[PDB]
Amino acid sequence: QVQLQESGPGLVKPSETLSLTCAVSGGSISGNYWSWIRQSPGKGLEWIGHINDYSGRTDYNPSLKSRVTISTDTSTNQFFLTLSSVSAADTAVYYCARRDTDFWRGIYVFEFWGQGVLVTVSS
Amino acid sequence: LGFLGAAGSTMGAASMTLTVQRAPEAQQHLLKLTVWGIKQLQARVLAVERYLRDQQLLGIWGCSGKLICCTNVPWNSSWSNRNLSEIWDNMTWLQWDKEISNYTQIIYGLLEESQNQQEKNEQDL
Amino acid sequence: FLGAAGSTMGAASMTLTVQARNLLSEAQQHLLKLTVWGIKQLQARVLAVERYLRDQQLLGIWGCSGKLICCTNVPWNSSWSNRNLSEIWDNMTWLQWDKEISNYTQIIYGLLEESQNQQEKNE
Amino acid sequence: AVGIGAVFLGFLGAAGSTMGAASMTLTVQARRAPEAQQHLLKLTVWGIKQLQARVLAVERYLRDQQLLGIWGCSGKLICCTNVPWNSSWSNRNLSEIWDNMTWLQWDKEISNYTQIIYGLLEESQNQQEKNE
Amino acid sequence: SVLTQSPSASASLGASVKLTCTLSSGLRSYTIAWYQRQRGQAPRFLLRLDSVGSHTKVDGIPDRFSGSSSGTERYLTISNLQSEDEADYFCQTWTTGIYIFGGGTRLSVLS
Amino acid sequence: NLWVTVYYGVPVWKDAETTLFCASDAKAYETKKHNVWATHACVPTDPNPQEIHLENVTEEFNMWKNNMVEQMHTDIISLWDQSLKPCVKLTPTLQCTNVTNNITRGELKNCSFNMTVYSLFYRLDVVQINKEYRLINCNTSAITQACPKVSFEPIPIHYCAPAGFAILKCKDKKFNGTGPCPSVSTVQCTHGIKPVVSTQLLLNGSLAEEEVMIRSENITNNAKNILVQFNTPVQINCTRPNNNTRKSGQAFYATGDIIGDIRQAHCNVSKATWNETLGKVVKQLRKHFGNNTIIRFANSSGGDLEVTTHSFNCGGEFFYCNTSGLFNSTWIITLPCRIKQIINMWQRIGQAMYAPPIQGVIRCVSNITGLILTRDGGSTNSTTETFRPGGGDMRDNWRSELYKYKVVKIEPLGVAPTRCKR
Amino acid sequence: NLWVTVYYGVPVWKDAETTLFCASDAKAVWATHACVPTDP
Amino acid sequence: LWVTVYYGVPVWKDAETTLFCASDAKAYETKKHNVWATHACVPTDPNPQEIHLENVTEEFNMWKNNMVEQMHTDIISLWDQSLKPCVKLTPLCVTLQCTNVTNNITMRGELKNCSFNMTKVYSLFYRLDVVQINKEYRLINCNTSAITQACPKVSFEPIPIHYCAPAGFAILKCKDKKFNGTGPCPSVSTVQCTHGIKPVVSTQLLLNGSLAEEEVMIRSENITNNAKNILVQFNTPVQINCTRPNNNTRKSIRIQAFYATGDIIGDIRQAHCNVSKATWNETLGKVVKQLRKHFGNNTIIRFANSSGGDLEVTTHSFNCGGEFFYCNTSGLFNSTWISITLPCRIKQIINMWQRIGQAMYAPPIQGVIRCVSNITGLILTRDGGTNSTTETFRPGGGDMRDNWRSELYKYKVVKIEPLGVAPTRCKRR
Ligand SMILES: *[C@@H]1O[C@H](CO)[C@@H](O[C@@H]2O[C@H](CO)[C@@H](O[C@@H]3O[C@H](CO[C@H]4O[C@H](CO)[C@@H](O)[C@H](O)[C@@H]4O)[C@@H](O)[C@H](O[C@H]4O[C@H](CO)[C@@H](O)[C@H](O)[C@@H]4O)[C@@H]3O)[C@H](O)[C@H]2NC(C)=O)[C@H](O)[C@H]1NC(C)=O
Ligand SMILES: *[C@@H]1O[C@H](CO)[C@@H](O[C@@H]2O[C@H](CO)[C@@H](O[C@@H]3O[C@H](CO)[C@@H](O)[C@H](O[C@H]4O[C@H](CO)[C@@H](O)[C@H](O)[C@@H]4O)[C@@H]3O)[C@H](O)[C@H]2NC(C)=O)[C@H](O)[C@H]1NC(C)=O
Ligand SMILES: *[C@@H]1O[C@H](CO)[C@@H](O[C@@H]2O[C@H](CO)[C@@H](O[C@@H]3O[C@H](CO)[C@@H](O)[C@H](O[C@H]4O[C@H](CO)[C@@H](O)[C@H](O)[C@@H]4O)[C@@H]3O)[C@H](O)[C@H]2NC(C)=O)[C@H](O)[C@H]1NC(C)=O
Ligand SMILES: *[C@@H]1O[C@H](CO)[C@@H](O[C@@H]2O[C@H](CO)[C@@H](O[C@@H]3O[C@H](CO[C@H]4O[C@H](CO)[C@@H](O)[C@H](O)[C@@H]4O)[C@@H](O)[C@H](O)[C@@H]3O)[C@H](O)[C@H]2NC(C)=O)[C@H](O)[C@H]1NC(C)=O
Ligand SMILES: *[C@@H]1O[C@H](CO)[C@@H](O[C@@H]2O[C@H](CO)[C@@H](O[C@@H]3O[C@H](CO)[C@@H](O)[C@H](O)[C@@H]3O)[C@H](O)[C@H]2NC(C)=O)[C@H](O)[C@H]1NC(C)=O
Ligand SMILES: *[C@@H]1O[C@H](CO)[C@@H](O[C@@H]2O[C@H](CO)[C@@H](O)[C@H](O)[C@H]2NC(C)=O)[C@H](O)[C@H]1NC(C)=O
Ligand SMILES: *[C@@H]1O[C@H](CO)[C@@H](O[C@@H]2O[C@H](CO)[C@@H](O)[C@H](O)[C@H]2NC(C)=O)[C@H](O)[C@H]1NC(C)=O
Ligand SMILES: *[C@@H]1O[C@H](CO)[C@@H](O[C@@H]2O[C@H](CO)[C@@H](O)[C@H](O)[C@H]2NC(C)=O)[C@H](O)[C@H]1NC(C)=O
Ligand SMILES: *[C@@H]1O[C@H](CO)[C@@H](O[C@@H]2O[C@H](CO)[C@@H](O)[C@H](O)[C@H]2NC(C)=O)[C@H](O)[C@H]1NC(C)=O
Ligand SMILES: *[C@@H]1O[C@H](CO)[C@@H](O)[C@H](O)[C@H]1NC(C)=O
Ligand SMILES: *[C@@H]1O[C@H](CO)[C@@H](O)[C@H](O)[C@H]1NC(C)=O
Ligand SMILES: *[C@@H]1O[C@H](CO)[C@@H](O)[C@H](O)[C@H]1NC(C)=O
Ligand SMILES: *[C@@H]1O[C@H](CO)[C@@H](O)[C@H](O)[C@H]1NC(C)=O
Repeated sequence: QVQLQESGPGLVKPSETLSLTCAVSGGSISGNYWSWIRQSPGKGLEWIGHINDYSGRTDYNPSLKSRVTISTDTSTNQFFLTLSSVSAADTAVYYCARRDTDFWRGIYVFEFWGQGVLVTVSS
Repeated sequence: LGFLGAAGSTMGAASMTLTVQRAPEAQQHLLKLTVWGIKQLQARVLAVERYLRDQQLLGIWGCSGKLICCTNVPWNSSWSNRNLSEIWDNMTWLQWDKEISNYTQIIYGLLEESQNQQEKNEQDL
Repeated sequence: FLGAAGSTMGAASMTLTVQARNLLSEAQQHLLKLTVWGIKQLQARVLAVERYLRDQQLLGIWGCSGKLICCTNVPWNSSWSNRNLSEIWDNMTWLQWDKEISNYTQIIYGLLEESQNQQEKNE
Repeated sequence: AVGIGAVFLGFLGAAGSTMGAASMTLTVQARRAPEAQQHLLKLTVWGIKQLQARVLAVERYLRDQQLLGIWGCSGKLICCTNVPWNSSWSNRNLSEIWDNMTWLQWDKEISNYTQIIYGLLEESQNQQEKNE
Repeated sequence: SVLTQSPSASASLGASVKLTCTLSSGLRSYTIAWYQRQRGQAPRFLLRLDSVGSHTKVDGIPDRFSGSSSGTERYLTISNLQSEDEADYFCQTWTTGIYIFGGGTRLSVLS
Repeated sequence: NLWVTVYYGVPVWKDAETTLFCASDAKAYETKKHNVWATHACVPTDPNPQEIHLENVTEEFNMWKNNMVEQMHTDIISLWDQSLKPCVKLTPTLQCTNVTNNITRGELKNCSFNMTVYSLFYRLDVVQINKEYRLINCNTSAITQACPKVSFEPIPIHYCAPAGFAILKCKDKKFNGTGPCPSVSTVQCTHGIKPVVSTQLLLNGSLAEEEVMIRSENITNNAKNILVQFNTPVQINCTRPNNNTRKSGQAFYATGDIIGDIRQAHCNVSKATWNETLGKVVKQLRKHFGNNTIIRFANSSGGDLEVTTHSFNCGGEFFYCNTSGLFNSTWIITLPCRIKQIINMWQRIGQAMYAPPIQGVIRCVSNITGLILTRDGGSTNSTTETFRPGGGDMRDNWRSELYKYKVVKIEPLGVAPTRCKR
Repeated sequence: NLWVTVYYGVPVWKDAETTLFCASDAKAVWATHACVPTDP
Repeated sequence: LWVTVYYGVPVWKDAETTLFCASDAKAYETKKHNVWATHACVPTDPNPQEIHLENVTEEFNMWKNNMVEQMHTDIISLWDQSLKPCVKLTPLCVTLQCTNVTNNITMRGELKNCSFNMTKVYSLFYRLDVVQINKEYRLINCNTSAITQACPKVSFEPIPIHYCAPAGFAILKCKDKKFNGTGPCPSVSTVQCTHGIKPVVSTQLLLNGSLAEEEVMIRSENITNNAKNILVQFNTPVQINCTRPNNNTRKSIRIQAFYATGDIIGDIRQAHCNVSKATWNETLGKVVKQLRKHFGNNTIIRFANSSGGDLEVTTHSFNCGGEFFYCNTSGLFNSTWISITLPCRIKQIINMWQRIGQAMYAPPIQGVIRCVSNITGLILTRDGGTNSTTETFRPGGGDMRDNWRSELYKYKVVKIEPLGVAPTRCKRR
């Protein structure tokens, strides 16, 4: 059983980096893939990025490559998402999830999602 | 390094604590990582060498390994005689070493002589 | 290397020395590959040496100081799987013994340290 | 230049000396590059090499110390054992060996029997610890 | 390639509802997965679904959820709707290492 | 009354992870001169395996969730990117037309572009824009390219345990794939593990020694993949009947004029041997499922092209073989293949590794040892169970070779209640 | 009637001179080639 | 009595182990870039841990040594590694139409201007380098040899190289000035790193050699046996000044940028070396005095020039400024004893180390090439023998390990085993 619990600032002013920390309990010791996803209000959600828990190799959406950085912390079983230069349109509900390791006929799914944290960009 | 946390405490606390006691090649700024890895392995190898020399000293003082080793040369009066309670209860290890730093060579010499005499008169009978 | 790893307690106890001795065993980018390989190899050997030295230090805390077949003064409480001494010494392999003792190792280590310190201080 | 190899050369420090003199000497002896051009990376490679040389020295020293500890010696420089010296090994008396010959000639005369000496030492230590 | 699907749908309690997810022309034979997000609770993985309806299963979900496939359309069929079905269900796929998500069908039940 | 005594030669071990360091065989010195896939300056140490059989000991192996496969997958990706990195990135609209001489539908397109010229591309590496043709991932993924002087090819890469760790192995012939292994033995350095980098089939794999082996976490659950290992490998042979020049600051490489007839590599496989192997497979499957259930072998369900087809490396080129014919049966020789240049190899965004065109024919012989089978739904109770091939996550391909290994840390310190005091 | 005892492991330090090498951030202004990079 | 072990005891065991190179800090740091003789070797310590031993006599034997073979193998591998990155000359193997140049005559010029049709391009070669085919001419070894040319940037020059034994070993060094190199050595010091060794290729002569103190020394495994060579180490180095009086230009012909010799600026003359007559006579006097000491006063010492065999041993082969001269000593050793301008040529295709493998093509050197060198060691092959008549010492050599053995004559690699045991009157309680 894998449990994801996320936290971070709720209100963030425009034009800086937004840092969100997601801790995990009961995750596999290694070989895991932790993915950050966001859903803008009233619009279909989009994938942010994902980190390999062992290799340290990261990957991000092509349209958010520069502004997104994902780091891991094996010691505390956590991962940090840093969104540099957040705009007003980046307000969204953020989820930290784990993507599976089966690849069933050409899909990777996120079995375990986070509770979701709402980040709103305002003055 | 590593065991500096206990510093500044009482010798009782320090003694109790000491008794208890795949990276890929796609990482950005590779040269800094490899150079600081060189430095860290330098530190670790120097640590093991220092530990080996200290263990050789402990062995020549008749302690081999061990941490709290006991010996047979009496505590002379000139070596800053003080009441044991305030020696071992209030001050800290750094201050004690700064106080006894002038005498440590004589301490080591007397310790080695005492251990050699102990070996001689133990092998005698 | 492991030698008589699965053999009876007596043979392993008589053949400890094998495991004891076995435990202590340019062009720019090409140069960087060479130095990363060297880092990996040196880290491996240094960590092995440091683990061996830590085990030697643990032995030194007790009344062993490098001696293989040590002997202490801690009484054997019946709570740690009290059985016939000969039966324990001629039936179960080391692996099962350690698997069924791994729940009490810490208390044994603490008792050993306390007994050695008490013997040093009392005399 | 530094490390344990210097300790080994210090052991070599007096080879032709008297046996007793050699033992006493052993007891006594127990105690910003300029980097002009492309020298940083070569310095990194040389650092790798120097660390591996120092690690080789440390591992050889530790192997010797472990071999000494297998017998009843722990880590003492001079050590005393409890296995008898049969007259088959150099039946002539000990004054000549302990006063006249250097360690080299004794090693030349013992190298034929050093293995059985080591075996007897290890067996004697094992027996002494098992009996106790 | 966009996962076109109906923005909203609803049905009465105790009946069977059939949510739809239509793939693009370039994703004719692509297999998808269904995600359910109730109000506030974390999104829950439901089931994968391939070109011929061969769908996997996961623990902790009712057996009433079923999947079906018809060419470029994938249908999530729910039988015996309960009050807990108040949620948003969306279909997700993986063409390249980039995931593609649907718009989210806000599925509601009538009391 | 007994007394505690501590021993420091005990052979007890406990499972743990560790960064195993690669070590290719000696003969790689004759090949590594070409700066090939075959290792690098990253510890090409000469190995010498010395197996030591144990006795009366059973260890509980679990090839699933085994960290060593993740470690070696990371190592392979690192080696690949190390080989690719020094090469020149491409970073380039191309006007394309349908050109054919003796083909057959023509996938090849005569793309044209002006620089301060002409090339031939494939439909799988270009998309229509608005005729105007632009190669895929143009503005998103750094396409890059490979130096033609690398000539990547698989090599055995032994894994030698570090100084303090041991590598166990299951010498048992009929390895279940999980649970206790009564035939366990320590090994200093693993065998000639080869980077197959193949999809939906296993090329130059490891053969078994009894009936074709079936393995999976569940054979019951249809989510987890099913790994099949053969005994009588079936050969696959085909060429690249084509030749292309190399164009040229503007250090750009592409295709050139084609010499001879133009036709896709059909590739061949012996049919009787394939049928016999599939019969062995179904016989083994009936044991895990029942001696009466109907078994089927359809073709890949769909999705990315890397899972629909059978992708493999051959002589500096990559072939994507339609595998509908091979997996097509229902129980109670040729298969067309496409070729494309940009390779989203390990499903990673930003890497394409444009393969330079090959000159001449190759005719790589590759003989298959393993299958990756994913079941279908179980709605039809005991009626039928279809086994369409699939997968594509290379972790499975490498778990096909690391199922008989496990890294264990030696825990020499031990305690024992003897009869002796001090 | 007290007796000396050695306590290897005590956190005692002494001031002592040495030769600090360098640390920089710029690419090999100053000569900087004898200066190691700094990303620890 | 009983037995006691003594860890930390001076022990020696004659064992062979691989040694690692050590380049001097000033050898690479100062100016040398892209030269074979220096690579990623570990720089030596600022001052060696030279400790002088007393009352110790160790047996030395250079003719059974292992450092010479080790250093020869290291030089072979280093030379091959240096030659590997350069481009091969395989396409160059083709028929050539050659005519011999008559611009100037010194001793004919012997050069050949040859045209080759590399789709007519002219080049200049030497007579030894090219052989007529039956006028049509072809490279001496291009049919059955993987011919190769050296990289233009790299240069051939000796550079000091030290050998340091790894941890756990030592280098015993015989400091005795009067030491023929066999049997006991009265004064044995110990080192970690050896003195400067310069890898220099030469036959019948030792250039950049290490001068020997005291008098001239004569060394051999067996003076009596004819087959064994004889090393002669002078006490006073002899100057040699050798120069090729010609200047050439390099033409870059693509095959892979091949470099071909161009026409010579002005005059063309064969190369010449110069050695002072009086110093040569005095050194020969010392040498014959020592040889008579090893042979008796009544013995008659005679000399003669080379007896033939290949060309790299009859003459004196040596590289100067990147050009490989094969300079004759026909006249140096022509003198009968009782109780000079050297004319010479070049060969651009050379077979280093006497192997039938790859042969390296010497790149052209622009301008006049002149060099001064230290003739310090002679290699002599004793005449056959009939007895008690005379002795002849025509020069020989060619075996590069013999050249190495002169520099490494005073070292041995020893393994220290400080775990000796001894008997004494001591029993553990
Ligand atoms: C080492 O020292 C010896 C002397 O002890 C030299 O040997 C002499 O070498 C010269 C050449 O330098 C020889 O001269 C040659 O003689 C050949 C034979 O003809 C005559 O000489 C023999 C005796 O050797 C007589 O019996 C006979 O009647 C002749 O008088 C000729 O065939 C040679 O000609 C060829 O070479 C020359 C020069 O290149 C060409 O011009 C010719 O066209 C032709 O190709 C030549 O004339 C002399 O004979 C040698 N004598 C001895 C005793 O060997 C060695 O040269 C010297 N160096 C070496 C490396 O050994
Ligand atoms: C596995 O085996 C099955 C066996 O049926 C196989 O299914 C067949 O796939 C082919 C293509 O791979 C299908 O052929 C297509 O059929 C559609 C039906 O409408 C046609 O429209 C197609 O032509 C156009 O398709 C696009 C528009 O839809 C156009 O963009 C395109 O340019 C064409 O003009 C095409 O002919 C075939 O119909 C199915 N079979 C059935 C019964 O439907 C499947 O492909 C195999 N999988 C793999 C990976 O090989
Ligand atoms: C499974 O293993 C088999 C072998 O056990 C393997 O087949 C091998 O394939 C490689 C490449 O496809 C072959 O290597 C080439 O063979 C051709 C034909 O002989 C040669 O001309 C080639 O020489 C070229 O080598 C360089 C490659 O770039 C060039 O730069 C160079 O200029 C030469 O022109 C090259 O040797 C090999 O011969 C076969 N082996 C056999 C026995 O057929 C197969 O590919 C493997 N399957 C995989 C990896 O999926
Ligand atoms: C014994 O030591 C001698 C020390 O001088 C060696 O002489 C030298 O040999 C080296 C090659 O091993 C030469 O290096 C090349 O020489 C040519 C020509 O030399 C002239 O130009 C150089 C550079 O300006 C200059 O230093 C010389 O004085 C000459 O003016 C150059 O074109 C190359 O660039 C390169 O320097 C030394 O130059 C040469 N020095 C001289 C003049 O003696 C001698 O070779 C050694 N013995 C052997 C054969 O090992
Ligand atoms: C391999 O697949 C089997 C499929 O049966 C997994 O077994 C799982 O077992 C648990 C309890 O042992 C099941 O939970 C119970 O299921 C029944 C009906 O299936 C339900 O009525 C109960 O209320 C309860 O939920 C579970 O369903 C079942 N299947 C799963 C989890 O897919 C087994 O866990 C798999 N192997 C491993 C190693 O996990
Ligand atoms: C290994 O074999 C058996 C059945 O084929 C399974 O593992 C256990 O095996 C023991 C004895 O062989 C049985 O008593 C257990 O009941 C089995 N456990 C389970 C959960 O069935 C296991 O299915 C097989 N391994 C794999 C990977 O299929
Ligand atoms: C089937 O594939 C295996 C893959 O290893 C082939 O095995 C290799 O065969 C070559 C042929 O000489 C040997 O040099 C290798 O040593 C073999 N490797 C291993 C790991 O055994 C095999 O030859 C192929 N063909 C068959 C089995 O008929
Ligand atoms: C893979 O191969 C199968 C062959 O089984 C192809 O299926 C054929 O597709 C053509 C396309 O028009 C039809 O005309 C045939 O009737 C089909 N045959 C069968 C047996 O289904 C399939 O299209 C191929 N897919 C790819 C991507 O190449
Ligand atoms: C160098 O001179 C020494 C003198 O001791 C030679 O050593 C012995 O010489 C005598 C003759 O004087 C021989 O009978 C012995 O056999 C020699 N023993 C050794 C050490 O070999 C030594 O041989 C001479 N070496 C040479 C010939 O250079
Ligand atoms: C990249 O090209 C694709 C081609 O379809 C297009 O859809 C996309 O918008 C382009 N992106 C940019 C940033 O130009
Ligand atoms: C392949 O399978 C399809 C159905 O899955 C069938 O219609 C077709 O005939 C099969 N082809 C062959 C050659 O068996
Ligand atoms: C070489 O030159 C000489 C003149 O010294 C001439 O007689 C001879 O013919 C020339 N050789 C050739 C092959 O032309
Ligand atoms: C070579 O000979 C010259 C003669 O003047 C002498 O000065 C020099 O020291 C000798 N050796 C060297 C180092 O060149």
